[PDB]
Amino acid sequence: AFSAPAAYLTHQQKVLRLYKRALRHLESWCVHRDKYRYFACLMRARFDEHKNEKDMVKATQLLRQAEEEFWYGQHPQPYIFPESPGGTSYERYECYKVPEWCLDDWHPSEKAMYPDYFAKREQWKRLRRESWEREVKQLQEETPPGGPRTEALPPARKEGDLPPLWWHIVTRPRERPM
Amino acid sequence: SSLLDLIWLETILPKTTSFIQMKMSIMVSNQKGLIKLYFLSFLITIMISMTLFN
Amino acid sequence: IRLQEDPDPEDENLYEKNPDSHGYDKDPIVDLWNMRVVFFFGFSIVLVLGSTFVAYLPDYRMQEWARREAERLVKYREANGLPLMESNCFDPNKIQLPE
Amino acid sequence: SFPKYKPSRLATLPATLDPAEYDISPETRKAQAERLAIRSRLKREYLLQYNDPNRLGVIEDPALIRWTYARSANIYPNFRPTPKTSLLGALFGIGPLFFWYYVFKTDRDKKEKLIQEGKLDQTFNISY
Amino acid sequence: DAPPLTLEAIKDRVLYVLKLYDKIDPEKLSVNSHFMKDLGLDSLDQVEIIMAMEDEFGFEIPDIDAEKLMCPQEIVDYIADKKDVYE
Amino acid sequence: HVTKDMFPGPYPKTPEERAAAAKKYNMRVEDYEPYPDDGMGYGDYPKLPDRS
Amino acid sequence: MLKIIIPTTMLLPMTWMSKHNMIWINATVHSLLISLISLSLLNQLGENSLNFSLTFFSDSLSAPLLVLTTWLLPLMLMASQSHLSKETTTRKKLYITMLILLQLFLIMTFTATELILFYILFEATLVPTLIIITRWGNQTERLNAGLYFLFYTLAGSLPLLVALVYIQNTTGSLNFLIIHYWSHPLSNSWSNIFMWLACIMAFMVKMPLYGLHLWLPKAHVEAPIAGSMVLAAVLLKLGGYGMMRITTILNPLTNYMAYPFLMLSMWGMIMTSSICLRQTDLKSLIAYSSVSHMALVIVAIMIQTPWSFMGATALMIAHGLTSSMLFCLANTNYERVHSRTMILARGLQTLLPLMATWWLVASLTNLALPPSINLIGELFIITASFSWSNITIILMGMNMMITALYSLYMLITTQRGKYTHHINNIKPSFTRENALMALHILPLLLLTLNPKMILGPLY
Amino acid sequence: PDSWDKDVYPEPPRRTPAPAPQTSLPNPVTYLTKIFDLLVDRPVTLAREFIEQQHAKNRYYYYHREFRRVPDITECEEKDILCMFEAEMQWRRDYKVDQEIVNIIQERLKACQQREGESYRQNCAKELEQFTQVSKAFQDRYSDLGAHYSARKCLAKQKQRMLAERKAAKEAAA
Amino acid sequence: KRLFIIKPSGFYDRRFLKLMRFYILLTGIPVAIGITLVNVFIGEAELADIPEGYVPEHWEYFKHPISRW
Ligand SMILES: CCCCCCCCCCCCCCCCCC(=O)OC[C@H](COP(=O)([O-])OCC(O)COP(=O)([O-])OC[C@@H](COC(=O)CCCCCCCCCCCCCCCCC)OC(=O)CCCCCCCCCCCCCCCCC)OC(=O)CCCCCCCCCCCCCCCCC
Ligand SMILES: *P(=O)(O)OCC(C)(C)[C@H](O)C(=O)NCCC(=O)NCCSC(=O)CCCCCCCCCCCCC
Repeated sequence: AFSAPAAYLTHQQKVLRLYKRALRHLESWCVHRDKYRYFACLMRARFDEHKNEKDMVKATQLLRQAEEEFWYGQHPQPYIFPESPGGTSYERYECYKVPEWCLDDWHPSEKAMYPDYFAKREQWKRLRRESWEREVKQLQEETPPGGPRTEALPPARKEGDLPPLWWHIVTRPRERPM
Repeated sequence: SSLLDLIWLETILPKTTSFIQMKMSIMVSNQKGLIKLYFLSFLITIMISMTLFN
Repeated sequence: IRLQEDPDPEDENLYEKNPDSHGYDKDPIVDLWNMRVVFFFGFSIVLVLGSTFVAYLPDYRMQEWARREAERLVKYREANGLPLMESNCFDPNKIQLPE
Repeated sequence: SFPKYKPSRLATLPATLDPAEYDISPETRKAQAERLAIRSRLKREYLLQYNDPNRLGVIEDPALIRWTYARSANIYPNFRPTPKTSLLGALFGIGPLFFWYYVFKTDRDKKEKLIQEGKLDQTFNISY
Repeated sequence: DAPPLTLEAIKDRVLYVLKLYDKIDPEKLSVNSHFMKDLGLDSLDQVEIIMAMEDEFGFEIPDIDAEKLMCPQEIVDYIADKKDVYE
Repeated sequence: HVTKDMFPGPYPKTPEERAAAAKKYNMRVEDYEPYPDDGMGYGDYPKLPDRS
Repeated sequence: MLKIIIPTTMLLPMTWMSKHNMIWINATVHSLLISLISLSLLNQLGENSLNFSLTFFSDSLSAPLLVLTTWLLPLMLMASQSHLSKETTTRKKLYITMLILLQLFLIMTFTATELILFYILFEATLVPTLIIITRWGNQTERLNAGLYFLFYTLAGSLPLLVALVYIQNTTGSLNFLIIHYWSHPLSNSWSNIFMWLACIMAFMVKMPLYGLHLWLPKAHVEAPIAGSMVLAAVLLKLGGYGMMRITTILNPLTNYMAYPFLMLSMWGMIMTSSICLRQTDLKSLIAYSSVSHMALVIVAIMIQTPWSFMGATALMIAHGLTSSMLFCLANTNYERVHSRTMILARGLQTLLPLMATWWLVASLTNLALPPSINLIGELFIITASFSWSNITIILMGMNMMITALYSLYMLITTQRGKYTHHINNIKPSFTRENALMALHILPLLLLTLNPKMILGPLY
Repeated sequence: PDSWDKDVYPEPPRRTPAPAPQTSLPNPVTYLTKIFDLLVDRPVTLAREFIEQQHAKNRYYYYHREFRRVPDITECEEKDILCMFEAEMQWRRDYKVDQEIVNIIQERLKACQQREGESYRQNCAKELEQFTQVSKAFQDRYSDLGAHYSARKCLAKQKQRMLAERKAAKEAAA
Repeated sequence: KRLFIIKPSGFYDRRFLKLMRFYILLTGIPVAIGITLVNVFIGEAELADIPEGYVPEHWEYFKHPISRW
């Protein structure tokens, strides 16, 4: 989520993702902890058996066969963490997330109900306004002439600068806002 | 939405009528302003009125 | 450019000048009085008074009159053994059928 | 071996089972790089507009505008009367009408015949 | 409902799990020990460590981000940032 | 801010038109593919994979 | 009726003589007073109508429509004052004048006692609506929408004029009372078939009937908010009122000539609900919902039973109120984000709670939710259609299911979900907008409380 | 009660069995009934007595409007608008009265079914016959007139029914 | 530790609800009081036969005092 994706997944990344998915589905099948440990050790034994192979064509064929075997043998109802996309508690608090631009439309009386918070909010707003020009200058200086080849962003190269395009990342609503 | 409302109900009643009216308007107004031509037209009209009306 | 055209103006926010604005007018006094007259007349007068007026409109549809007439007719007819509802609306004596 | 999985339109083929996912030409890698570059350029433009502090309002989306325009206002200029469109329009527009007409006409004819022959149970039918 | 997490608590829990890992020597394990450069693990071991941390803290770490966590301090920072822990 | 040149148009019949359409929709020329010209009104709008 | 007609003709000079900043206040106050005065027409007799004079009369069918029009004028004033802040004083006064002229023509149309005066007035309602649309519309398609609306209505209604003058020459009078008492059966001949076609087709185009309705999406989408409110709330009810008036002299030919229109209405109700299921524009969704409800009203009038007329009247009133409220809500959303795309703005429930409540209430009334007058009318029409035939229940059930589907789809898409991140110009809802929604919704619930006032003469 | 007429709205005499307890246990229903009478019945009765005393000080009356009979559509000449208007109004009033008669009979039927309870199929056969006869007559009168019903349409329907009956009688006698 | 809760402005919605309640109750309460007083003191009429030779009015043909008025 926080990391910019690459153009493709390498063979190592593909096999590692397959390994993790197979272990998760095996844990779904093997409910008990000792049984899961036994069969996870067996699965890692298989992976270590095929770990050393110089023929990339044969390695790719083995990966394809392993993927087909996993798809046949997957759990129809695998365990999903509650906050994971398939989970039962996914996106439950998205209705409680309110942004700071919505915060600044308050009535003067509502603002006066929280005197100390809004002084620091004004300080943050001034800090944001005093850095945008330097951020855009840095962004346009370091980009290739053709255009951005990836979604990764540069850090602050100077002592007094902030990383470009930081406002919404920094001020995103909390995971349990209300 | 697409096949009926936006295409065929448009084609039948409102679009065909507009197309026919535009074609007839072009045909009627496409005149070169030649007195010889429309006076020959007057002569044909006179002959038709004399013969076909009794 | 093909014209000497004004740029598209920025959207104007009523809450910026008048934080306690009712959204009727830019002028605070006219805005407040527009809110007051709309609320008073519409809600109070129209809703409450028209609703009670319609509630207590006189029974000109003759619903209760029809019920009382029906009660009298039912009492008279079932007291004398006559059918409760006559099978004919009009009199066959006064109706003349063709030959 | 294991039974194969047959993809359908409502149950698509998973990426890990796609045969083309394991046969990567060098041109496929540069195509993926170009796709990533396009996505990165669009993301950069959107993020600049999004994080601009002086911006108030909606970041207009040309893709969304194109989609809405193509869905409604761009259909008729690109429509041509073909045999396929003519048959489909005639069917989907007229066939249901005559079908329902036949159904309702037959039902009402049967009901009227029963009424005329006087063997339809209409007792207590006061409201109509 | 649940008591809030803290940076010290997260660090203690991740070091607890790592010391319970058999392939890692508890004595030479520090918060800055690299899993592959100076602990001698590999990709599968790192995947298993990430899965153990997920089971410990009850939330899933996506594969795109999990591959880059090569340090207990990096794991602590990732968990704190995702859970919005600042103290 | 969108110009008249950024709107969907007729079905592209030449490689120059197809390249222009692909550029318009922020797509690669190789990845751009219109609906078949059956007179259903799709035009030059790209045909994307039927996934969700 | 002069006690209501003259105050409108006095609204005109008051608006044109008022100050530059008092036009809205004066117009709203006096429109509300006129509505309160017009509330007195609901006291009707059970035997016959209220015959004020030789020219105007009021009936149990005319009274609710007049009250609806008089109540609708101030709401249009509020919405117009919302969207015309930067207009010049003369143009604001012209807009108010157009609205007042439309209201005056509608009142006279509903109270007219002759078919020819009714025709003249209901054709006179075209000019203010056309001017409003083609002058204060926002997008380019307003000109095309105005042309479509005008020519559909006129091509429908000119044969009605010819048939009306022919009927007057044949029978001696176009007075509604006389044509009701002196009615004679319409024999099955080609001439009678074409006279029936002229009258019914004029009012069907006004309804609109399925297949003759494209002008409705074109106009309602491209009209300003006041035009959208008046077009759906009242101007669609002229066709129903006319059909309920003229069907006295069209019997027994209506028994044989109603089949194509019934089939069109039912199938087009299904089709327009399905179209609502896949609309990328909110105003278009509301417009097609209006088309479906009016198709149901057409079915009721065509089956022509005492239970169908009451349902038709109740459904007309309920649909007017509901469609007006929905258009107002969509207009507030549009003024927030300056676009009509449905998926552009989301999370409006977590950004604007009271507006989410108004949306929920409006969508609940849009679908037939008991004991609302919407459900009362729909249920009466369904019962009458069931007595007519036993597959109409299948069609009505399909329509109800799809109606609930698209109403809740609109509600969920607009209000629920997560807010759009880049839309940060959504200011809190105004007291004016909240009052507009409240004044839209409260009369509907009060009419639910007292339902005999909108069930028409057949009650 | 004297608010309505016992002949128009009959109720069979009420036979309530006497209580015959067979146990020494106290009756919670009796105790709660006594509590309800003490706490609610007496206050509401006192309030109603006060209200009715207030009413008796300003006693005024309202009357039942009486309509005389007028010549009907059978006597009205063709296209005589005044006589047709009078006859149509009288016919509409009679139609309303007949609707209310049917309503009264339906109320009788519902009340009898509820009162008899588990033995309604046998003890309500008397009110079912009256409802059947009234519904038959009402249907023969105003069964299929339509939305634009009128005294002329009802008269035409009656003429058609009379002609059909005459034809059937002639065929039977032949 | 208490954390600030970011919420949309509810002041305007509360103000509208308060104003609507105040203006509905401004005339609703007097109307309810008047109806209650009328019903308690000026009760409904009692049905009676028309005296011979007497011609009543329509309001005398109606029952409730407010409807008669
Ligand atoms: C902002 C968001 C919300 C917006 C909402 C939308 C906007 C709304 C705008 C306004 C719309 C207004 C529409 C028009 C309304 C006009 C009024 C109307 O139609 O009145 C009709 C009618 C009034 O009767 P009427 O036709 O005028 O006269 C007939 C009789 O002659 C009368 O009988 P009577 O003469 O024998 O005596 C009755 C008399 C006197 O009654 C008594 O004396 C009763 C005494 C009871 C206790 C007695 C025992 C306890 C005694 C304790 C002490 C004992 C010792 C001392 C005794 C005294 C000293 C010796 O009381 C009355 O007359 C008062 C009735 C109520 C008047 C309501 C006026 C409403 C005006 C419209 C505006 C409203 C705005 C809202 C604010 C309202 C104010 C807060 O009925 C009612 O008002 C409703 C009464 C309901 C009673 C309970 C019924 C059963 C409830 C349960 C059913 C099953 C469960 C259902 C669910 C739960 C319930 C929902
Ligand atoms: P680190 O960088 O050390 O990772 C080492 C890797 C794997 C990257 C190697 O360097 C490498 O690439 N080696 C050669 C390629 C290779 O390993 N090919 C074979 C790998 S797939 C395979 O052999 C194992 C699959 C067997 C198990 C499949 C699981 C399917 C069953 C799941 C069922 C679901 C419920 C149990």
